[PDB]
Amino acid sequence: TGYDLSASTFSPDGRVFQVEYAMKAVENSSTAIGIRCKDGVVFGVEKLVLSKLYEEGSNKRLFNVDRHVGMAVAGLLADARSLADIAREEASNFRSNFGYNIPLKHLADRVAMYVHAYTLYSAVRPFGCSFMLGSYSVNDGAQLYMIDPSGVSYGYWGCAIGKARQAAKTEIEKLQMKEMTCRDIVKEVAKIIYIVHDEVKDKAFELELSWVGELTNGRHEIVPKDIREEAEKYAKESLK
Amino acid sequence: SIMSYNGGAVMAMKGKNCVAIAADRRFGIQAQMVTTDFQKIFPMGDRLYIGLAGLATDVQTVAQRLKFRLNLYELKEGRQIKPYTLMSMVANLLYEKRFGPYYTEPVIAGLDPKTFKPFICSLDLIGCPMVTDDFVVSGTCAEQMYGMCESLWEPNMDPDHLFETISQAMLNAVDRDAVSGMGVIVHIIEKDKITTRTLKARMD
Amino acid sequence: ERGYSFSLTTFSPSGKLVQIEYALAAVAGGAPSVGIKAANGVVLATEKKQKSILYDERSVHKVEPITKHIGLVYSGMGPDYRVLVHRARKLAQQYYLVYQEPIPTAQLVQRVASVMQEYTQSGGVRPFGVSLLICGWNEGRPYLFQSDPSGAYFAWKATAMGKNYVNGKTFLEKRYNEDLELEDAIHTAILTLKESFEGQMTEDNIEVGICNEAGFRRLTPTEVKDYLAAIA
Amino acid sequence: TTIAGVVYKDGIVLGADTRATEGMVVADKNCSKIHFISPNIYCCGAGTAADTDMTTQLISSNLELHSLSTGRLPRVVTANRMLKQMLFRYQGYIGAALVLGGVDVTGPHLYSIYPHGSTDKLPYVTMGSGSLAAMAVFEDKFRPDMEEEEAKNLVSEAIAAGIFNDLGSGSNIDLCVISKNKLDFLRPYTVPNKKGTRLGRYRCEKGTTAVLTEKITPLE
Amino acid sequence: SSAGFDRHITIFSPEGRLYQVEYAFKAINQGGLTSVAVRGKDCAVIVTQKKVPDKLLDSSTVTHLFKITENIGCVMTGMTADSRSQVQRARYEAANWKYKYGYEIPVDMLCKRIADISQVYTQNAEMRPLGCCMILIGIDEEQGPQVYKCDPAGYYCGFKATAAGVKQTESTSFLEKKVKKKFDWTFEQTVETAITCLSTVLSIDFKPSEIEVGVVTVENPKFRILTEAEIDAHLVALAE
Amino acid sequence: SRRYDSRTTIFSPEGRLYQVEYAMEAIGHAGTCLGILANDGVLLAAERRNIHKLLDEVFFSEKIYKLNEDMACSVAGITSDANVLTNELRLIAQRYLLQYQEPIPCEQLVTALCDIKQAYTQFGGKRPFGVSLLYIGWDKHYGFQLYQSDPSGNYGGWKATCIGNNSAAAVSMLKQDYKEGEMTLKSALALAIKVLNKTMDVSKLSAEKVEIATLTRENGKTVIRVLKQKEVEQLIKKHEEEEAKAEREK
Repeated sequence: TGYDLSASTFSPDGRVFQVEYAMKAVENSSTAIGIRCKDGVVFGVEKLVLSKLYEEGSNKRLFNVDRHVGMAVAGLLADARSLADIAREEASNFRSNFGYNIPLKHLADRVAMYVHAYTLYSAVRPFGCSFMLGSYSVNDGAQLYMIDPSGVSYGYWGCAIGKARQAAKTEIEKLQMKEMTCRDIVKEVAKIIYIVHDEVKDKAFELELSWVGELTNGRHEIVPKDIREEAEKYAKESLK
Repeated sequence: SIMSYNGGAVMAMKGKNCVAIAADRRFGIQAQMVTTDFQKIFPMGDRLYIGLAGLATDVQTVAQRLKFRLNLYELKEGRQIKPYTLMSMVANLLYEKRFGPYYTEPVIAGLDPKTFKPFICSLDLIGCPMVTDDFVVSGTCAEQMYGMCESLWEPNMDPDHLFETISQAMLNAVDRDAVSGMGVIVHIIEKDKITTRTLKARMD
Repeated sequence: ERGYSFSLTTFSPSGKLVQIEYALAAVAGGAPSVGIKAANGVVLATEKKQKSILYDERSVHKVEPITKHIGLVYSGMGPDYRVLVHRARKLAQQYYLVYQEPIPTAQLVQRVASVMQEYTQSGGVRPFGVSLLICGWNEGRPYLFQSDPSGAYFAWKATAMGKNYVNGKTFLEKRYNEDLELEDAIHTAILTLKESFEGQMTEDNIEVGICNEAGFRRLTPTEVKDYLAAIA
Repeated sequence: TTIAGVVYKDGIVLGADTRATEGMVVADKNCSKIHFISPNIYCCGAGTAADTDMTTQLISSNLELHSLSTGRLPRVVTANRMLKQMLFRYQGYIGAALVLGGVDVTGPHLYSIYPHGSTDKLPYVTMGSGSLAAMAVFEDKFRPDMEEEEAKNLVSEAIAAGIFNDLGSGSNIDLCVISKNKLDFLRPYTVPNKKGTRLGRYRCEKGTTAVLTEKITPLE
Repeated sequence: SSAGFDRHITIFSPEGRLYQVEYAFKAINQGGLTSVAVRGKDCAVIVTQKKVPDKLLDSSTVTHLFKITENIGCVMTGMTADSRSQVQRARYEAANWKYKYGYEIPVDMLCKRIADISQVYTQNAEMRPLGCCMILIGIDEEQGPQVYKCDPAGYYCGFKATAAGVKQTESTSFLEKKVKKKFDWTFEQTVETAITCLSTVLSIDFKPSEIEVGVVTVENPKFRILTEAEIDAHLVALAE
Repeated sequence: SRRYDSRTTIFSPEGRLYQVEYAMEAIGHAGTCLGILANDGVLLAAERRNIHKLLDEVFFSEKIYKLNEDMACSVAGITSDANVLTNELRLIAQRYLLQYQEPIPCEQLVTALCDIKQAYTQFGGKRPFGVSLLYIGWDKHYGFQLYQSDPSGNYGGWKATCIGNNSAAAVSMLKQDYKEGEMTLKSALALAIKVLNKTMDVSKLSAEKVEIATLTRENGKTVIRVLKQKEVEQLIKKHEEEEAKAEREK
């Protein structure tokens, strides 16, 4: 106390509490995980139905930055739509100036510097968001990135954001990841969401799945969700 | 031309230990004189003058802008200004108006503020300095003034014959000019005193 | 920024400026230095201690030239020194672009302190924590000036800043006199530097620059090791 | 105006005349068209006289600022980069024909700079009004890796060719020798032309001029 | 003591101190990392470990060795987000030297540009002073290799062999006993001391995967990051 | 953002100012100056606050700042706060000359500075000037003039004045020993040596501790005179002679 007000003052042991406070504000949100196979990236977001609260299909946290780049946001919601507007704007200037598609390594770096810029001044606050970045390219492969509210950005083969983070990543490493095709992984990601989040906290939940990869010709789109319906059928085989 | 709108002539000449400067007196508009007392030589400190010729607007304008910067220089420092320092000051002031230029051609004459060493120079309308050792001229009737000083100037001259040489140089060159005339004033300065004379010229 | 622009330095109820007094405390805890003007040139001497045996000595410099006849040292904090050096480097050029003539030593101290005084009155910044010593043999007679973070400036025959600056003040009052030579001035400048230094004094413990009428010159560690014979 | 330069086996020799004209009237019999930039780099100017003077002082101010910051010796490619970038920005309204030469760690370097921004690295260049006369001397009598006294013979021959063939040129010949250590600057090198003696005594004594009003002001 | 707002913004204490910058020196130490630089007769060696706590976390996106230009590499300590934003400042002003001045920037002139920028963070009082540290290497013509260090206070000086991170007081106490006893420095003489200084401070005797080695030599002036095979060659070389 | 502001603009709860009164008490310490005219000519008295024997004194000019060919000033307060004001007021007097080609009258030059000094007190929260200073000058309308300046932007016309807190007792002497137009320029000078004898607590009035600068009217020159250190000493020995002469009655 006394040092935790601004984002421009250091603590007398060497850190900044305003960044520390906004990190666990992301922790209070629901679980969004991500994983990549050898020829694609699979997204999965648990979404909570409160009582009715919306027409189903509202405010989906799987955004769409570029034709080959996708989001998976968690934490606060309104600032996540702001970062989506920054990332769509950044990929357009790369297209206009340099004439080809944005690499995911640069797109992570340009956004993370912008997230970093709101951690230095007393006039603005740090963001309360954290998200994922998935892409695919035949000259590059499948890449999966991860950005905290502080601005640290690097890669993963799999990651998880939300309340269930450490409890949700214990079973991610139990899988094989190299030899898998992503269509097998689509029904895999369904059970990790379905194992965690017992209905004691919230009775109603709902699953989204986004999916970019070699089968989707590099373009990013949602899964055929009502089609083929093997998410929920194969997930509810975890009864014992 | 724009330089030939009002006309004029300024001549300076270096002597042995003294320096002399002279100009005409006529103020006119292209055929029609107005008066015979238009000042073109302005004192900048002691034993150091400056002469201006060309468009009479920029004559009265630059002589006040230069006086503006000069009094600030002699109050920030305790000393007076050196003649090389003034030449760099005027060349700065003309080059600032690089594309909207002042239509004037300055002539600086003066002595050392430490010794009796004289100094003469003249500048372009955009500010190229040019130092010599014998004479500098400026104005509309330039070519008549070169014909005098190339045929009358001698290296080591007492202040008497220096006065007689610059007098015959002006009275023969300006009377050949049409738009310049109506009297010639001559300043001859030295280490100990300043002498100012007015000559008897043709008033036609 | 936003446009706050408010000065954080105001008057005391006693009628003093507190932050300027606190900035002078950081100057007094600086490295010791001395400067002596003796009748043909000015001798500046500083006290450069590397904290370890791993540091390089030919990298960081203390006696710093401004023109070919103007040198400048300090006693205060390191990084704030390099700001107003580069400010004074550029400021000497606009005199030379206008007047085509090397700038007098009194003319910088008018202008460098005007940068430094306005910087305290300005909004949202602290003052500097560096005092200076400026030397130069302009127009025969050499000069020796001293500025401070309060914006003021003086003119000393011989003075000292840094640690034990009052002890070397009494030392220079007794040892120095009206006139000397350049070589005698270096001998007593090391003698007041040996007053407050550590045990060993080598070519890297001290660093000395001089002015002549031939121009400003910085001494190499060879001759400083050579002048170290008959030490202090 | 005729300026020229060449690179011999150890350094660079520059040269020019000292005539500055005005219209068709000789305004200056002894001008100075070789300028200081650094202790190893000089520059010769041509074209508008005030545009060459005010440009060559700004770059020499910047390189003094640059080299005193680095604590080292400047490079000729640094001065080339400043001039081609400054003159291109002013779109050729500043008419300044330049010859840039100096000796670096990398050795001697010679450049020619046109008032729009085009630059050329050449072993020998000529600029100015009488540059065509000096270029014919260069191509007829060039050989690589000359000595110093052979090169000083060549430039003073080429500048003299522009003296006796071009109307805008013709005065005393300047030279400069820039080498790895030696710096030589020769404000007279060869006087090709004199002035004839005055035959008639033209002096009338003191009192042959009518004076209307005198005025005396003493000083201190 | 506290007086006015000395504990909060960049103003002077009554003692003459200012606390926010000396709060920033122990802002490096939360990284949990130690970097070592050693300059020899014709070579300069950076060596720094890394910690990879997760199998899901990648391998290529961790390395702090950052190639600034073709002849200048660097290593970063302190917190990650402030370290990376420091790098694109260095990448940008290295390129401006080529455009303004033609020739290649020296390694010493770059640390003047960085420390004068980091001055203004301290110098102005409405901006956060970027608690990360900077270490450069490089080859100069007629000067040999160099090693420099920039600081969040904004001061630089050359070195012969100097570590950074957490364990300066143990490593520099090791190197002072190591350097001054008349050691002739070949290529592998610098490399073997660069591992074994870190291997005695941390007391690990590591696998060849944790550390990274950047090198530059006056036979190949390009900055070069070693491979784990040739890292293993030098590692068993000191294993007699 | 908002808690760091100092609020040097709000009035006092008494209904007066609060920051200017703190500034005006700094003028009374660190400096003591005065000036006296009653006839043709005007003087200025200075005092060396720092008189240490290792200074150069190579400026050959001091607190008397010749700001014009007809005017100068004597300043007391924060030292380099004056150097902003002296360079500014020098240029106001010079841009007047560019506009009219006629020298600046001494009245409206003072009004130009006092509008600048007020402008920091009106708005902004900028720290005000801790500077009071004097004025001497000749004009075409009233001749020799004196003016006092304030940090508040207030001024006034005077004929005998005061700056320092030690010179508050000099006002009691200046009410006792002043005349109405009898300023022979030895009576005005011996009065000024008499004032600084009693007020300045440095005994015997050493010639290096004080300074006197006068302005006399020439034919058209307005000679500004900074008198040297030799004739200070004979003026001190003149005043010491008059003290030994006047004590004979006791």
